[PDB]
Formats: sequence, C-alpha cells, structure tokens
Amino acid sequence: QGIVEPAGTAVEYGDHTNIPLTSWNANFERRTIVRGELGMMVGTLEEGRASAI
Amino acid sequence: NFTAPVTTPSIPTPIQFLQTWLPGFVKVMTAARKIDEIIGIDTVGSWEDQEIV
Repeated sequence: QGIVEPAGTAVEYGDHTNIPLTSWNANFERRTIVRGELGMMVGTLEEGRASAI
Repeated sequence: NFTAPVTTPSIPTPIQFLQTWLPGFVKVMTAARKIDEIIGIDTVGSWEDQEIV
C-alpha cells in the first residue's frame, strides 16, 4: 500500500510574474500473508452408522 | 493445555437403531380339532331351538 503526500501553494496572480509549481512524494508499506489448512476423513461403515440417527 | 470438552465422551449411535425387525409374527399353534373328519357334520335344527326327537 502507498501514500502520495502532495505539495504546493499559491503566489497570487499577475502577468509576467512567474508560475509556481506542485509536486508529490510517495512511500510504500508491506505485510505478510499467512495460510492454514484443515481436513477430514470419513469411512464407509462410519457414514452409514451416522445416517441412522 | 488440550482444553476440556463440555460433553461426556460416548459412542454416538444408540442400539435402538441399527435393528431390523422381521415383518411377520409367530403365533402359538395348540392342538387340532378333528371330530368332523371322524363323524361328519350335519345341520338339522336352528339357533334358539330346544330338542331333537
């Protein structure tokens, strides 16, 4: 993820009196991903016994 | 460290299921009646009568 940080200011208007300019400066940040797992095991004889109830 | 269960460990399936009941019923037999095969049967009178001469 990033950030921008803009910058700039006014100088008041006038002909032949220069032009101010703007800019920016970015930064970044990182994080880590974690994953987990879980499973099951079912037997044929176990399955039928449970279906009775 | 292994946490405590809230229910008592037990076998899940009760024995009231898992049972097959044969469709039929066996009936007591007792002895036999064979007077008709010995002397035959004859209808003479009627119900609510008294005597035969």
